[PDB]
Amino acid sequence: LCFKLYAKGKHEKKTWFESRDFCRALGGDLASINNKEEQQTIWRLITASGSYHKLFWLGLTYGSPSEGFTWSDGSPVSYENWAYGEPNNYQNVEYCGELKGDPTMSWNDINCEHLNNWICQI
Ligand SMILES: C[C@@H]1O[C@@H](O[C@H]2[C@H](O[C@H]3[C@H](O)[C@@H](O)[C@H](O)O[C@@H]3CO)O[C@H](CO)[C@H](O)[C@@H]2O)[C@@H](O)[C@H](O)[C@@H]1O
Ligand SMILES: [Ca+2]
Repeated sequence: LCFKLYAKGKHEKKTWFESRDFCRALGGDLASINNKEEQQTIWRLITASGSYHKLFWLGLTYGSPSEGFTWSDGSPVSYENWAYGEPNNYQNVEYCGELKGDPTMSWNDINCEHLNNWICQI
């Protein structure tokens, strides 16, 4: 699968659901990061575009209380790269996952209605 970053204009950020719909409209989905190689591919996409210091929706979304986080594309949640302290379900309203697009490439749970950049896979 090919990844593509979407860091558009200031008023062009999207909720998690809007981002998922955008990627699905192109025949793909929000990006799942299944291992370190895929993480590196995305990090180099960030360096290549110069789209530094941005946050991006990934395909992380909460399932049932039993299962916790899942990937929107159905991939297993094998690899995890949560930032320290995450996921923390801050104020009980955080059911989607974002990537901090810095060298650590760490993940944070955040409210799904937050407006973010996003990363698709096709
Ligand atoms: C939502 C939060 O995101 C990260 O923490 C950031 C922090 O979130 C604030 C948020 O701006 C505010 O609306 C809420 O009421 O309190 C949160 C906790 O301080 O904001 C600071 C900037 O002030 C940084 O951007 C933090 O990264 C994440 O670390 C948390 O787990 C949580 O998902
Ligand atoms: Ca959080």
